[PDB]
Amino acid sequence: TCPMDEKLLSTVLTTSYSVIFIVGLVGNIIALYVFLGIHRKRNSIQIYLLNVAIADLLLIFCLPFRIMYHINQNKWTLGVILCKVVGTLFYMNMYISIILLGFISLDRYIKINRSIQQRKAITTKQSIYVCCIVWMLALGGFLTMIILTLKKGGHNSTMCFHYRDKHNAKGEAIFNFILVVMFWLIFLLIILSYIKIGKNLLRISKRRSKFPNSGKYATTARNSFIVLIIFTICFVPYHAFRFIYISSQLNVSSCYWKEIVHKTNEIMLVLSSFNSCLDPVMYFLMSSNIRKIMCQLL
Amino acid sequence: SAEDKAAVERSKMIDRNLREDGEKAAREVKLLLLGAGESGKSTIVKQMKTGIVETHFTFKDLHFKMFDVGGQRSERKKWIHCFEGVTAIIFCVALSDYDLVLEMNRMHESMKLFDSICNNKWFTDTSIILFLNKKDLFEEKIKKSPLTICYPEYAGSNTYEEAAAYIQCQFEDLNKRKDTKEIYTHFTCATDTKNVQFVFDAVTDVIIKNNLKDCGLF
Amino acid sequence: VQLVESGGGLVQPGGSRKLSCSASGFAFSSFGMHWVRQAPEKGLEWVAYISSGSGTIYYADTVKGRFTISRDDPKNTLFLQMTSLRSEDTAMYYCVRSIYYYGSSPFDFWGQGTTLTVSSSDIVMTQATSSVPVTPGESVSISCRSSKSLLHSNGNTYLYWFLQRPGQSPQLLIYRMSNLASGVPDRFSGSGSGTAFTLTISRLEAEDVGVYYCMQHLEYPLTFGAGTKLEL
Amino acid sequence: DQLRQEAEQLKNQIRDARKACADATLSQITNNIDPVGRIQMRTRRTLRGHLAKIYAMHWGTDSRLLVSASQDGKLIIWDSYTTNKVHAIPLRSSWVMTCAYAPSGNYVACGGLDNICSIYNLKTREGNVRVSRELAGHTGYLSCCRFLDDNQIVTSSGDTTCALWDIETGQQTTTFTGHTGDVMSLSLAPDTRLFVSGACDASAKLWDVREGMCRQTFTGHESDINAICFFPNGNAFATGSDDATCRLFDLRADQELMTYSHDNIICGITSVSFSKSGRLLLAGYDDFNCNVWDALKADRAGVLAGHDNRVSCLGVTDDGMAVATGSWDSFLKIWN
Amino acid sequence: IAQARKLVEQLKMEANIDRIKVSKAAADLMAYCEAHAKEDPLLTPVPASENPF
Ligand SMILES: CCCCCCCC/C=C\CCCCCCCC(=O)OC[C@@H](COCC)OP(=O)(O)OC[C@H](N)C(=O)O
Repeated sequence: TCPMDEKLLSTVLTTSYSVIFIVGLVGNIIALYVFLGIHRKRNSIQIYLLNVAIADLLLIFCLPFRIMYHINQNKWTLGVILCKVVGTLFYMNMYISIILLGFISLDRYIKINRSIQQRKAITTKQSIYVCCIVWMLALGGFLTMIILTLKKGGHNSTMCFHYRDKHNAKGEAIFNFILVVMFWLIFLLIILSYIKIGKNLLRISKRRSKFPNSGKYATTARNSFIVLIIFTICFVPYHAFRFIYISSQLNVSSCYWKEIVHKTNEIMLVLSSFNSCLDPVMYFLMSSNIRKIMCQLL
Repeated sequence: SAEDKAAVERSKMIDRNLREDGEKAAREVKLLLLGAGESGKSTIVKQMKTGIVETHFTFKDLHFKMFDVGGQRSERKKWIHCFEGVTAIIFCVALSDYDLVLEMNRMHESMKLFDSICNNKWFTDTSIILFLNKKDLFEEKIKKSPLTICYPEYAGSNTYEEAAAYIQCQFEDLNKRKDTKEIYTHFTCATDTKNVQFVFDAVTDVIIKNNLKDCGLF
Repeated sequence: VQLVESGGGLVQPGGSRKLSCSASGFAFSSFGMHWVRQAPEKGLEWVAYISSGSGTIYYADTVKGRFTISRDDPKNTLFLQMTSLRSEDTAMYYCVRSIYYYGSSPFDFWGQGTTLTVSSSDIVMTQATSSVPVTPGESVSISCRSSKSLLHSNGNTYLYWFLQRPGQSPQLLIYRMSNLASGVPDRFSGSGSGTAFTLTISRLEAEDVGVYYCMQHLEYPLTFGAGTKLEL
Repeated sequence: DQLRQEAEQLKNQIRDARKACADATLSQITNNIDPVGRIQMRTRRTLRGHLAKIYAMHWGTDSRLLVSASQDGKLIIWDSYTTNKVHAIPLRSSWVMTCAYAPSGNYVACGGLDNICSIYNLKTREGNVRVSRELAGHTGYLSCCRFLDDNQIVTSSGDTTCALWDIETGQQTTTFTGHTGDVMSLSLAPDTRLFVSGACDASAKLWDVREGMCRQTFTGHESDINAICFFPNGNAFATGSDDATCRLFDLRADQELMTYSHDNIICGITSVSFSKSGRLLLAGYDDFNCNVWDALKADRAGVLAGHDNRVSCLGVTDDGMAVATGSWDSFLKIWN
Repeated sequence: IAQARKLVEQLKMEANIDRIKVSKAAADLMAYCEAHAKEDPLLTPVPASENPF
């Protein structure tokens, strides 16, 4: 081991996550309330956004367990079981949210750009099927890794979340590279969708065949870009460096190189988990009905 | 239980038939035609081509049902809710009856009826396509009849453009739910076949607005 | 209503034929269709069933895997395809309609059928006799018994009574116990319990003679009775 | 003027005579009997398949079959015991606001704003449901078709008049006139000799099916009456209007017996139906729900909690087993 | 001279009616509800053995 100073980073990592905790908890609880409480009827987008609130809600729940390690002594007092649970439950919410956000971007493409009249609101049927498929398959990956590590793996210790190389179990390291590349494919879908949505509503406002309320098209044109950009800043940095991070797990290296590689990764997750608390705010601000209610009550 | 199983299978087949019929009915536009009777709605229904009348027409690969219910001769309060959910309300107002009377002139009656329909409880998210009739007759009539006859607070020349703009603004001002829906005013033409085009543009705008509202982006 | 069959004739054994049933006079697409057969002076024996829209398909135990049941709803025509034919397939084939909902008569109309000749678990119902002489104006009682209790938990017992006059196709008389068919005289009545079933006729006339059959639905396959012939 | 004075004075003496002969209120006698307490009802079955607002329903005579009319131009016959779609009838006009089921179960007549009451024959040799006859002659929107037998049906219409028809011939046999407002509902007596109808003129009138004279009239509502039905014995009836009041009248007392209103209720009543025993009056209200009143204590003993939209129609079976409810949310719920 | 003759004739016909008092009429409904109380499945819950829903 090469344990240099990590006291100052521990404070900022603990504080940043707790800021996400307080924002995310109030963010999802209000968001969860406004998808089942006031919205008796649910559309596919209202279904997909519902699960993102649920999926991310667990991630804020994972925050108090994570911060306990950093702030007390940078040592894990609990058992290896809870360390491997929270450390793997946290990543499930990250990648369930990403795959669900790609599903929101997909329908918004087929509901706006190519849709002629409507889709009869029969997409909510397979919306639940898709969300259930994604949830169950995600749990399949969650339980699979956690048992091939807790039992098959032989290296355990008294610290959690630390930089531990993957030479002992190459399956996780190969799985991460498999898991990273599918994110970029999803990210390509999201950037392809919202760019085309913005471009299509750009030309609609350009024609201006009809004078009344043509200014909403320009607003919705920008909003298609606003939500794309926030997804791009909070997720592209992390998955761009994961290629080098994975490569560092499958080769010999000096400890100084390992530290800065470990040093960045904890900061990158601050950005990656920053989306999960900001996404409820997105729907609060973007939606006309929700924006009015929040503004008029405040 | 074999008979019960066959009954359940027949029920499932019936249900798929209703689902397909609902799919068919969900991709068609519903317009409710309204007016004061003498507002030249007959010219409108002719240009698109007892009890309640349906007019069916396909334009630009879009199927339109228009419901003319002006001949009901009953209180609107008891049957208006049956149209809660139409794509649009096509309102028609004649511009010739600013001075003509049916007591009071017909234009004020049309304004009252438009205010009643627009501010109706059941029509909150339903948009209005407004038509103004008798363009040439109204232009010719004001040459000898000042607009002060109808409106005493008006201040403008007896020209077609100023009077038309004033009438359009007066109809607009009666709307008080300006943030949810809007009034889409148009002046009727004869040989351009543009009333159908304006209706198509307005209903397309309404459809896209509903899609954007559903998607949450708007 | 008119069901007309075609495709019968004389066929060498091991050959192939196709039986067609042309429907004209009712909503064919909403009626399930049965193929039933009657051997020369032996009795009725169910062959096949195809539901509305070909959603459900059922075959008899003695033939499953040798025949093909087909439907052409656009043309209101019913098909039955035959691959292998023994000497036991020699029979008159009847094309029957059947509609299933709460209160329907699911064997209302029987086709005239066509003859097919070839060169040379299950619930069982039995009728006691095979020849009963009687004079018109005398009440006549017929009965048959089954192995299982056809009285379902629903409350209704699935028993069917058909009449076949000499030289004619069967006519549906009773479809549970006491619900008379449409176009049947009131004089017929039926009752029973569980396994024992009786049909009574008051003031019989000369046109009421023929062979009576009792059948159960309750389950597939469908089995008939032996068939009791009245004489005059 | 002379006719106005005569009408006003006649109203004066009949009002005075009816008021002076009032002995005591219904509560004044029935307060002694014990109440019913809390009635728990739960949705045993829920019916799906309509894709628009459900405007009317009617129970079958066997207490197992149903009929439902909805804004999408569909007429469905439900097997309420097993929630199976027995029949689906595509209506010619999609603007239906009432319809009913024949007491013999052979026919269903269903119409609406198109001023036509179409008759449908369910038991056809063809296998499907064909239109029997279209009854024309009403100049206003229709309401409360009600079969008397297989060949005569009484209907109300928005042209201030009700009519008795003859389905064999198709001509309006008898005309019932006198309403000074759109008649919204009518209920047949159990004996099929009399019936009552409530109109938008805030009045209810009792009519004779054979002579067609105005036998009796009832006042007390402030707004248009939208719902009405008979007491099970044929000697009383309850009306419901938009002023959030249900009232029970007696045909022989000729005056209101009891009011069924509370301060919490602000919206009117949409449907009214009675229990078999004549003690439990169910009333489907405009807001979202139905209230189950004690028809003798005027106390709401239970509420049907479903129907996320306005409830439009009620129905209580002949055997009194259950209560089917239909609402603008396109869902039928059976409560038992 | 005959615009409202039918209305006043109906009102006069509405007068000569056999008025039966409320105390004689409320008791009728009370008796009807007492006599048929036992047979209503809604006034008193029915056992699920014979309940078809
Ligand atoms: C169509 C196919 C879809 C497949 C994906 C479905 C959704 C996701 C489901 C399954 C992935 C499970 C593995 C994901 C693991 C990613 C991160 C990772 O490798 O974490 C490893 C754990 C330790 O695991 C036991 C050795 O790291 P932590 O200890 O939590 O953190 C270490 C460090 N702080 C860091 O994260 O770098």
